[PDB]
Parts: sequence; structure tokens; C-alpha cells
Amino acid sequence: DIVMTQSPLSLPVTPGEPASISCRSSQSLLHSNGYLYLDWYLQKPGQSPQLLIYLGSNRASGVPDRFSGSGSGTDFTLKISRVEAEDVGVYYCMQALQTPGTFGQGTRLEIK
Amino acid sequence: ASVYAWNRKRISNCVADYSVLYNSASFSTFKCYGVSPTKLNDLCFTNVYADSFVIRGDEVRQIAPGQTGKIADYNYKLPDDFTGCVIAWNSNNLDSKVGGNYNYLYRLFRKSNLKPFERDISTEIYQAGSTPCNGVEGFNCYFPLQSYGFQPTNGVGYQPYRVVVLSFEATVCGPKKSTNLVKNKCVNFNFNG
Amino acid sequence: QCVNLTTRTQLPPAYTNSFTRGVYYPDKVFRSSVLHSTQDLFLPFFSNVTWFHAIRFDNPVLPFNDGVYFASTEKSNIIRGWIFGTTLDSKTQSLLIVNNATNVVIKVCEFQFCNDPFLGVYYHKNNKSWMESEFRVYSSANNCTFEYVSQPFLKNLREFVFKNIDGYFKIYSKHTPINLVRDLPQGFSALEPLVDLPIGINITRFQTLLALHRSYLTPGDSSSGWTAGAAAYYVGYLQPRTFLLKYNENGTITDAVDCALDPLSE
Amino acid sequence: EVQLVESGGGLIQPGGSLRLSCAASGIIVSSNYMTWVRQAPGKGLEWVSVIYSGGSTFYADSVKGRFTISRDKSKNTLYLQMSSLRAEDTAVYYCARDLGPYGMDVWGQGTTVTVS
Amino acid sequence: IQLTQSPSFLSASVGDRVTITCRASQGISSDLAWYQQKPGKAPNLLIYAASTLQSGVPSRFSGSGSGTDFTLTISSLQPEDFATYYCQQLNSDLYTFGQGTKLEIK
Amino acid sequence: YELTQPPSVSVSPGQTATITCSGDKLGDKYACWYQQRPGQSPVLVIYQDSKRPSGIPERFSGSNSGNTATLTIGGTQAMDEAAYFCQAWDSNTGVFGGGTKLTVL
Amino acid sequence: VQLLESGGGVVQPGGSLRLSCAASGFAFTTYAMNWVRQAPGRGLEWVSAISDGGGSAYYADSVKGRFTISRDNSKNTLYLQMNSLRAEDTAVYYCAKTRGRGLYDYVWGSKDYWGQGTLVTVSS
Amino acid sequence: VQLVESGGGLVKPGGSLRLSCAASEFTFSSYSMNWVRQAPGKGLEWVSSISSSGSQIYYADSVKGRFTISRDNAKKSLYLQMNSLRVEDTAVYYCATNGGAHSSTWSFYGMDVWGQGTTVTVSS
Repeated sequence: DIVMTQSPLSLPVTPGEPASISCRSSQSLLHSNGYLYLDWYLQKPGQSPQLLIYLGSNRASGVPDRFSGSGSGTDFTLKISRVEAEDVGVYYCMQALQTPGTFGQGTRLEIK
Repeated sequence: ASVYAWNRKRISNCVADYSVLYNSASFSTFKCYGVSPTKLNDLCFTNVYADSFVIRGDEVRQIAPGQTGKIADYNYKLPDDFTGCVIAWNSNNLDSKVGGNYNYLYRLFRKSNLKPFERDISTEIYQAGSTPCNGVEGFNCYFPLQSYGFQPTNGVGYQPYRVVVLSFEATVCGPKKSTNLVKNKCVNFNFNG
Repeated sequence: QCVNLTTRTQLPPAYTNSFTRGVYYPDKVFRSSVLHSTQDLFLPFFSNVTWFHAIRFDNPVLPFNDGVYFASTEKSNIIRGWIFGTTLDSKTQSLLIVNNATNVVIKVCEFQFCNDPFLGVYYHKNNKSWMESEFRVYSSANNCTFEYVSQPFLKNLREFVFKNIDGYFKIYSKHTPINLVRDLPQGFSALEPLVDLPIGINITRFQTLLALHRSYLTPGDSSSGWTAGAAAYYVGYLQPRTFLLKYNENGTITDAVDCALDPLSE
Repeated sequence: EVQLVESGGGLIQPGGSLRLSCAASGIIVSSNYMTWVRQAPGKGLEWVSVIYSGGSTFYADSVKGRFTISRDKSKNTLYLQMSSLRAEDTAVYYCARDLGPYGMDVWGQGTTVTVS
Repeated sequence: IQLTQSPSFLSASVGDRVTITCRASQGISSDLAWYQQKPGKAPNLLIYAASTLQSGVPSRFSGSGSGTDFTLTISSLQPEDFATYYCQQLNSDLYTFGQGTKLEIK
Repeated sequence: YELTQPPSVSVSPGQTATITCSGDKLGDKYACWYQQRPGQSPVLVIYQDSKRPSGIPERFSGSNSGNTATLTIGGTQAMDEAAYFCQAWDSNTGVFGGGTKLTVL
Repeated sequence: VQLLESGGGVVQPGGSLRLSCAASGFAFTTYAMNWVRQAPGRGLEWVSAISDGGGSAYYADSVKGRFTISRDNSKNTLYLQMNSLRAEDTAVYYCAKTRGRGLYDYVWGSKDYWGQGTLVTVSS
Repeated sequence: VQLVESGGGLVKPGGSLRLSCAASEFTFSSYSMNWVRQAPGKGLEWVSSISSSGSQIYYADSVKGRFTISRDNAKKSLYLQMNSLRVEDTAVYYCATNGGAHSSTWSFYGMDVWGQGTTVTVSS
């Protein structure tokens, strides 16, 4: 199993400020073919998640430009350029390398 | 089936009734490049290939000896020496779905061109320009297969079209509505020649 | 598979005498009490036919010159079929005839025949009359056109004539219960055709298929206990000759004379 | 990263000969659908030609019999044989890459062609 | 096929909700690409397949419609959102465009 | 389908050993037996419930009837101390027995 | 694109259920699918995934044997077999499609589009 | 034939391996292969089996959907794809020939030629 831990557990950040969310893998998620198989999700309150960051550093269709991912091997960080009022909710990471698919425990970016 | 993975049936050592086809009056296309359709049921052919698939109305043009476009050069190619009958018909009431019929697909992004009668089933990440993805769906790394949007709202040129291409090659002959035989009378007959 | 068994047995050919043998109905036509003179491919009277027996069973590829006459005493179902072809490899279509116990299977594929094709036979203790045949004939069999199935062709003497004329493969057969000791009998019998397969391939060589048992297994040889039962089959060769066939009142060929056999027959 | 650069147009007498060039960096021309697109002054975009990834060619009704599209695999470049030039050929031409359901994702800067 | 945009000259102030219509005469239902062209510049994809946001386009741009009707919807205008907006027939043989709608920050 | 073998049995050297193998209607099936001396890859010693492979002395006698498969070793010696796996095939499935360990004193 | 999940409700401890993920607006013929559960206030946790044409039936330990999945490639629907349900599967279930359609885009990996979810409650 | 295996090594649970069993002679073609794993503390387990032609492939109940046996009679090699290597897969694997050409004749033979086993270890 790949047990992944997020850091930190909560990030209440005022809108307009920047925010970084880090989630480190127990094993190495690098180079199944040359990429970093960690994916980032946002579950906004009351509705279903969709992809924010795929392959560690890249994002899917239509994502706000403020989101960006970084890190290699075991450490990975999400980089929000400017927190706003629509960014509230839990953030998940997932290892996408081995069949047992494990998500994070959930850190909300909220407005304090 | 879809035009990329077109079905091909070998028909040999059976008895063929070509009258049902030529005299059905439900086909949008009946163009024979070998022997005329009305004179097709007396020529003993060897193998009869049945290439069945669904395309669009504008894509029926590409099903012709020596054509170009998506279907001709990337899906199904009809040879310039095709000696058979292309049989097409609209299927807007059968293979079209309200919202698009994505069950049917077609290969668009293929490296080179297609060979006469070749099934294109290369379903692997297609690098368009020069971006190595090593098997990743992305920019200049899209999937060569592309879906269809068959809908009743689609126009004739975008509507679904079932096309069975009959290729031909001493096992299947006929015809003359064989007149029932008579007995005990000195008669004039034609017994298989 | 392709377990090979032709280790070193290289005996000289043995010749027996096909006395008055291998006359088929070379036509499509009923005939009353009449002596008809036919000019077709026939096996000459009193000719030397190569004889193969268990000794086991060299079973070599033999020429299919213009058509062969095949006989077999084979009091148990040991002779099973033939693998006629041009190269007996891929890239060339070849014909495979096999019958299990209740059906005959005919195929024309680009087979990958083994160098010693045969069918292993096994008897399960639950139901002894099982005959679990395993194929050791080809390794690959793909991309083929013709495929025929029917009721099987086959001390219960069996006689076959094969010939390949104008794309048609013709099989003439006669099944006779015999009491003679070892070789072909004397009584005249006429071979009447079974099928006429529109194969259309070129055939220049052929090889019979044998039913071998596993008598003992040494751990690594794969070629240890392949005993060949007890059977004997003969191979003649058809030559273009003129015969004079006596048709019965009912239309059956009861008798014949070979021409250029001896002056009296002439 | 993906850049198309064009050259070859210019003021040319009516009915004369000319040729355009379109060098490509990043995209391989020899395996993608490249189109020629025209824009007359005071008018919008309009299609001219497309050469398939396999090498099959296509031109418009207003183009057949006059222009020819051509390529080079060594220089990764796209060409257009310009000939029998009438007054209506005065336009700016861009090279674009055709992906079917995906739109003209990359474009060229454009070159002005004038007929006089 | 003939594509008609409606209407040609269009004007609004910043923050207005705009709906630029390219009307399909036959009905094709998935083959639209939205081409925004800065005056005298190189066009760019906005919405491909007539409903999906092409990558890097800001989230204020939306597309809608399928079949015979099609529209371009801008949720909140910007002073730089003036351009000439094209509609194109995807999956076609002549790649027919529209005449062009010139939005104006007015 | 399972084959049941006693965990282990032992006899003095020079005696006759008897090791059983139980299965549901196992006398209707073909059973193979193997010898695994410790630290060694196994070797086939009995197959088809009655036949004895080449290279094996005749004192390896096996029989099958009913729901029990049995192997008999007369004149047991020192190197008969090995793991003995009764094998059988049912519905194309290789299922091995428990494996009875034979100990000689 | 719509991912309509059907079925679901109150089922009995140890009873049975079957869930339907009716998908539309996309191929689904060359796309993989995923099943994701979320017990109340306990986080997204994985269940299942399937290949383009079935056969590849990939499960977690807690659903070993007890859950099985299937798809209707003609009707474009996803299914989910349930047996002997325990109290830890009381959750809302998301069917989600993989990004994409090539190999090394793992059929148990990225999940681009998600559904609306239906609650499955095991109680009495 | 003379059989040698390779590929067993240290991997963590869920990882991937690909064992092998190479033959000396070309008599390999006539042998239906079997994969048998030996536990570090127990006897043997049948893993999979393949026909002489390779068209009759069977797996144990505990391993289907994970392993992929394949062979190459012209390459005189036997492989075993080893995916989702999971907690109890640590063992020593034996490649053993049957002799029977097809699965219908396997009961008439036994596994006679075993190569030197290869040790596979899965652990965190």
C-alpha cells in the first residue's frame, strides 16, 4: 500500500493571499514512464470533486490559472496564486501508480 | 461496426441469391465497378467479402476506388481495381442517438495513408509533432481514434450510413428465375448450360 | 508440439504386388452390360507398391506424382488421415484430412506441420471407449479458406485413390473386410468416389497420419514411449493408361484388363 | 514553443508565378494536417488548401487549377505554388494545423500578397 | 453548408452579458470552434466542440447550443474583450467560417 | 476440490510404507505423486494411479480406488525420507495434496 | 457529459443492492471507469475500476469477491454488484471516468469527470 | 530439456515482476508448461499452466486477473507476468513441463522436468 500524508491538516487563509498545500508519498511515485503519478482534487462543500492537478505539475481542462503543482519523488506541493471566496473546500492528493488507489485525508482551505 | 475496425465476412461454398439485394429499393447507393448489378447472379465467383460498417453521408464519397479524406486514407480504403458493389443506406432511425451516438468511432490522426483493404486498429497514443509522452494523453499526444455525433438533428452528410461493400472473386452463380421443370414432353430446355 | 521420432531408421523400400487393384469409376455415367475402354490415370496391374509396416513406422513424406493409390489393413483405427501439400510449411496452403471416430475434418490452411506429424491416443479409465486424441500435426494453422466436415471416411481393408485434377481434389474409396494374411488380396473390387473437394491448391507431396500411444514416459525426452500399435499401409502411383472395364447389368465394374500389360491383354 | 513563420509573398504582376514558405518548429509538417487560409483586405478568413498527413492534397473551388501545395520533410516546411494570379488573390495567408474536431490550434503570423 | 453570425456589429459596456450567435443552417450538432481575432492579429481557439473550454482560455468565456442553434456567451466583459469573433465548421471539407462579429467595448 | 493427505507418517528402515490421499470421488480421476527431498525440486514417481515412470525402482507402488489414493513403498530406505505430494487434475485445475512427510529412523 | 448514478437507498445489513452509472455525452467505449466511496465525513476512498471492454475487474481488499462490476458497452452504463453489505459501506458512491484513452493512463488513476453521487445506507 | 529460471527479486507489495524459465533444447515446443510456487514454510502451489501451442491458458483461483503466463516456442522461453504482487506471493517458483499437448491430456501425465527455482520476496 501507498499511504500518503498531507501537510498541514488545515489552511485557513484570507482571500487574496497565496496558499501552498503539501502531501508526501510513502513510496516513490516517479517514472512509470517519466512522469509523477500524483493527482490533486478539490471537493467543494456539498458537491463532487473534479481534477485540479494531474501528473504532479500539470492541470486539466478549464482550471483557474492560479493553481500549479510542484515537487518530485515523494514531496509534492500545490501552489494557489491567490486564494479567493470560491476556493473553499477540502483538497485531496492521490497516488496513481499502483492499483490500490489511496486519497489524502482532506485539508480545507477556508476563509478565517 | 465502426469504419476503423470494419467487419469482413468470407462467403464461399454456399448458394447466393443476388436478386434480394438489387431488387430491395432501400439503398441510397448501389454502384458496381465489376459486372452490372442486374447481371451479377450468373458469374461463379470464389470468395465474397462483406465489409460492413457505419459512416456519415459525406463519408460515402470516400468509399470509392482511389479516394482521399479521413475514411479513405485512415480507416477503410477501396482499391482502384475494386470489382464489386458498394451498397450504402441511411440509418438515422437505427444508428443515431438524441445527444450524439459515440458508440461509433473513426481513426483520424494516423501517421501515413491506408493500404487497399486494411483494418486500422492501431489504438495507441499518437504523437502529432515531436512531444514524447511515452503513453500519455496530452498536447501533440492525442488519441488517434475519434468518436461520432450521430443525431437526428445532423444533416444527411453527417447522418449515420450503414455500408456493406461486396467484394467478389467458382462457388456462387444463378439465374433466369429457373423455370419449373416439365415432364414427358419433347421440350427445349437449358440444364445448367 | 512437434515431437519428432524419425531418429535413424532408414531401411530400404519394400515392394509388394498390387495384383488387380485400385480401379475406380473414372466417370459419372451408368453403363449396362458393356465393355467400355477408358483412358485415365490408373494404377497398372501387377505393379510394385511400396509397403510400410510397423517394423516404428518411418512414415516419410512421399511424392504425390499424379495421384496415389492408398491401401491399409489396419485392424484398429491407426491410419487416421493425410497432410497433402506442396511445402508442408507456412506460406503455402496445404490440405489436412482427419477423422476422429464419428466425423471427418478437412481443412486447407497454411499449416506448420511437424516433421513427424501424428495423433496421440489415450484411454481414460472412467469410460474406456473415449479415445482422447491429441494433435501433434501442426504448430500453427492460420489464414485459411476451405473447411469441410462429414461422416468419417474410415481385418477391414481400406482402399483410397486421391487425385488433383483442375483444382478439384477427388477421393475414391472402397472398404473391404479381408481374411488374407499380410498383403493385398486378389479379388477385383471397384473404388467409388466419396467427395470432390474444390480445393484448388497445388499438391506435390503427402504424408499419412498415424495414431500412436504413450507406452512409457521418460522424464526429459518427449520421444520415449511412442509405440505404433500394429498396422500396414501400401502406396501405389497412378499412371496414364488405357483400361477395358466390364460394366455389370446393374452398372458396377465387375472386371478389367490393363493395356500394354502383356500381348494378350493388348 | 510551437511557431510557424512564413515568407515568399510580395507584389507580383497579375497571372505571374510565386511561392510561399512556412517553416515549422516543434510540429512535424510531414505527419500533420496543414492548411492554407486566405484573408482579403476588408474581408474575413477563407479556406484555400489542405495536404493530408499521408500526403493527399485538397484545394478550394476558387483555387483548383491555379495553386499547388507542397512540402519538404528535410526542412520541416510547407509551401504553396502560386500561379495564374488574378486580382482576387490579393490577401494575407496564414498556415494552420488541422486536427479535425480540434480547431486550428496554432497559427502563423501571415504574409501580405499584392497583385498589380 | 452556410454559417451565418448574428448580428455583425455589436456593442456593450464592461460587465455586460453578451450572447454572440452563429446560426447553423443545416444542423451539425458538435462541429463548432470559436475564433476570437484581435483587430489585425492571429485568431485563437476559445471553445472547441462548441461547449468545452479550450485550455488557457479564461473562465469568463462560455459556449452553448447543439444541433441547429449555437451561441457564444461571455459572462463578464473586459475592456480588452473587443475583437472580431469567428465561428467555424469543424469536421468538414471546406472548413466554412462565418462572416464575423465585431464586438466593441463601447 | 481438495486432496487430503495426513501431515506425516514414519516407518523404520527396511519396512513397508503406506501413504494415503483422499478426495471426493477420487477413484474416478488420475492422480500423480511426487517426491520432495528437503532442499530439492520434486520428482515424479507415480502417475495414472498405476504406472511407474522410467528411472524409478519398482518398490514405488501406487493404487487408487473409491475416495482414497494410496502409495506403497516396500523395503523403505534412508532417502525415502521426503515430502510426498499427491496430485490430481479436476476441471483443468492443478490442485496439489497436503503433502505427507515420510520419516525413516 | 452526464454521469447519472441510479439505484441506492436503504438496504438491510447483509442484504443486496445493485448500482447503475448511466453515462452520456462521451464515448465510454474507449474510456475506463472508477467507483469511489465516501462514508459520512470520512474522506474519498477507492472501490473499483474497469477496462475499456470489461474483463479487467480491479477491486480493493474490503471488496474482495463481495463486490463485482460490469458495464453495458452498447447502452453505455456502469454496474456494481453487492453482497453481504456491512456497516462500513454506508456511503455515497461516485462513478468517475479516467481522463483518457491511452495506455499508461492507468485505468485506476486520474479521474477527470465525476458524477452527482447516490447515498447507500445500510441499516434497519 | 534443461530448465533455468530468472527474475525473482525484492519488490514491495503491489509491485510488478516478470519471471522466466529458459530451455536448453528445442524440445520445449512439445511440453505444456506449468508454474508452481513453493512457500518458504509449506509445500507447493499450482499457479498457472499453458498448452504446447499456448492457446489453452488456465490460472489458479487466487491469481487470475493478476498474472499473465506466456511462452515462445521459437525463443524456447516461458514467462509469467507478475502484477499486483501481493502479501502472500513470496515463494520459490518452479517451472514444470507436463508433456501433454493440450489441457485434455494433462491428467494422463505429470510434471516431470523442474528447473532450479527462483526466489520471489514481497515486503515493505
